[PDB]
Amino acid sequence: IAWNSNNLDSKYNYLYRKPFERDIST
Amino acid sequence: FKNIDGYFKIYSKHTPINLVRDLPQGFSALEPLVDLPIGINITRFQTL
Repeated sequence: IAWNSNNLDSKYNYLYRKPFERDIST
Repeated sequence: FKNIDGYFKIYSKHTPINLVRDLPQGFSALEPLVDLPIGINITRFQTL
């Protein structure tokens, strides 16, 4: 499920670089 | 202990033995006691 959050989140604090894996290190 | 698609699975079985040497010859089974959606991308371990 996905919806447009421009009026809720847009204002530079949403970063991005096995299934269901989270890789937090940098 | 298994760790597949983030779901980490723990089976076990607690059973009376009378031997001091090593694993006794016979048969018994281990029933799942816990799954955890850990999602950790794992390699190794260590006992306490």
